[PDB]
Amino acid sequence: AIPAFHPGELNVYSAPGDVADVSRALRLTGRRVMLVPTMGALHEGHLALVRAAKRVPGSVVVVSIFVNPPDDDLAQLRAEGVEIAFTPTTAAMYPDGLRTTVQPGPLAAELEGGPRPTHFAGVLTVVLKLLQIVRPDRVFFGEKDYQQLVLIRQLVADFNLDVAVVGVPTVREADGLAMSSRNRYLDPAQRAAAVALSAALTAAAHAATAGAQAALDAARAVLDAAPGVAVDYLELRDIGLGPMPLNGSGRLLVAARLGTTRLLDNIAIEIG
Amino acid sequence: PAFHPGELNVYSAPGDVADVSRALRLTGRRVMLVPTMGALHEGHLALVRAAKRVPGSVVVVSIFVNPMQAYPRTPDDDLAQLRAEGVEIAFTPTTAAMYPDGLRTTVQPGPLAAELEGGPRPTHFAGVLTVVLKLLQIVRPDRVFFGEKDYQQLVLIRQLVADFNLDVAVVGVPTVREADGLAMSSRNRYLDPAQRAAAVALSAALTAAAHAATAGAQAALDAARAVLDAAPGVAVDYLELRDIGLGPMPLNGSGRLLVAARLGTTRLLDNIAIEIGT
Ligand SMILES: COc1ccc2c(c1)cc(C(=O)NS(=O)(=O)c1ccc(C(C)(C)C)cc1)n2CC(=O)O
Ligand SMILES: COc1ccc2c(c1)cc(C(=O)NS(=O)(=O)c1ccc(C(C)(C)C)cc1)n2CC(=O)O
Repeated sequence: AIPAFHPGELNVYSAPGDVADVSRALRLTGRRVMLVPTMGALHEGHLALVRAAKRVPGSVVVVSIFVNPPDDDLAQLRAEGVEIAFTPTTAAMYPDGLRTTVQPGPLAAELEGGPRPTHFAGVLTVVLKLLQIVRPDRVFFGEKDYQQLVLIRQLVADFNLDVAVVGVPTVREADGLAMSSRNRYLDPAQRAAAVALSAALTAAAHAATAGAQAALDAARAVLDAAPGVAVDYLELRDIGLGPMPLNGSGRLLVAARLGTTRLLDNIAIEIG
Repeated sequence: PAFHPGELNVYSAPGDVADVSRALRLTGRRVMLVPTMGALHEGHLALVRAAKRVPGSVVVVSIFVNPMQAYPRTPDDDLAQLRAEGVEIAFTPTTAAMYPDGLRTTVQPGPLAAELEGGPRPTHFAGVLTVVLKLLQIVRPDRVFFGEKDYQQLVLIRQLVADFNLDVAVVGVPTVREADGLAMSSRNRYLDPAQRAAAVALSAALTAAAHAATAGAQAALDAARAVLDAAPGVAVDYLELRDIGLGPMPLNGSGRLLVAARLGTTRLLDNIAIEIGT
């Protein structure tokens, strides 16, 4: 007895079982199930994850809202033509507490996994679960938190998961600042200083025709031009986060403390 | 990829078996997984036979020696019995295909994996759960079949499925045992005449405790230990009485008795359902 699903309206489900049944029922009848996993507090970035998912012909869009340890968000999705919001409780995602989890590979130890050693294990575990519950054809992440997205690609390859992982370019303020829920915490000076991350990164990207060293130095110069910006790391890696090849396509990642607030950004880089 | 119905189809590439699996499924067939490490015996034939009796089922036996958790490797004998029981899919991946990037993303079992068999082998179950998961993801069966010999393993798998929300049913199958009670095992070939004989004491001891249990837990345990002690060259690694789910939950009326012993080199496991009272 398949749960009630009204096509073209916004259907909300809090029971995993329900969303799993609705979702399985929709695949069987043509629809391609797109998942956009969020933690609520939805901003334009999210919206651009949703929009991409709808571009896929015949798709139905699942947006989970789960706080991984408000009707305004439901309003945005309804106003976006989202047909499913999956809104489970913590006891429902975790009816037996933390038991079996995912152990990410060694890349979880670096970069962000320095300041936060266990964070990614948590991310990968909830992502596997959501992928299992919803079983989408495709799953949509912003490129902002880039390390996270790569580990997710590693989760999918490593466990032979059947989903396609789509990374959507990061949505930014007018001045380049990568969108983030933390942005509303920076006072004006900090907010104005924050502009340096993306400006460092864009500078690097364009400086890159002169090669690897000039990209890093361009970005480091820009970072240096800003007060109150404590850079935890600034690193050029290959697209999958191993060492940067002598020439080819890579990624440049930055992370920084503006007061209490930790900011991240990253960009694509071609060397030559 | 080709699928000849009513015969045995042997696929090497995960992709090959995932496509055929999915294809058969949409056309209404129900997919049954029997995960083996090969060297098939009468217990494996039971797993298959249970799988077969699920209506409109197609049966996939996987044969993979997962180097993450020495072993007898006998595919001709293995595949011969398979078409005899009328199995339609054998999945036989290479290590290359299963682990192209090596050990990377893995499964971390809960605390039950550090107990019992996990104490001296603390990365053993992570290996088991990892490859089981890979195998459920490759083949996407409706049900999956395990014998009950390796009981902790079964419970842990029930956990993998619950905690990761895998939509598959775990079917446990009663241990198939030799005429004298000895639990079927690939490790049995490794017992000489003296040891084969002594080995009967494991199943002997458990069935004695099943029956002494009317007198309580302490009597079931004492019974079972007495039989183990009266046995020549049987060194008991552990004998424990637990909840059926084996977990941080006390014993009440029903439970599970588990034993691990060594016959020289060869380590044996057995376990039994137990009712206290009853
Ligand atoms: C494509 O444009 C963007 C730009 C930034 C984005 C996003 C999209 C999406 C996010 C985001 O979802 N951040 S988050 O803290 O809500 C979040 C939500 C869900 C996860 C998991 C557990 C599903 C991986 C991680 C982070 N964020 C960062 C943020 O909103 O804090
Ligand atoms: C219902 O009858 C029985 C009785 C005993 C059984 C079995 C069935 C199955 C096994 C068994 O261990 N088979 S296995 O060694 O090939 C095997 C296969 C696959 C796993 C994984 C994939 C779950 C890790 C473990 C063991 N065994 C025990 C054994 O062969 O040692």
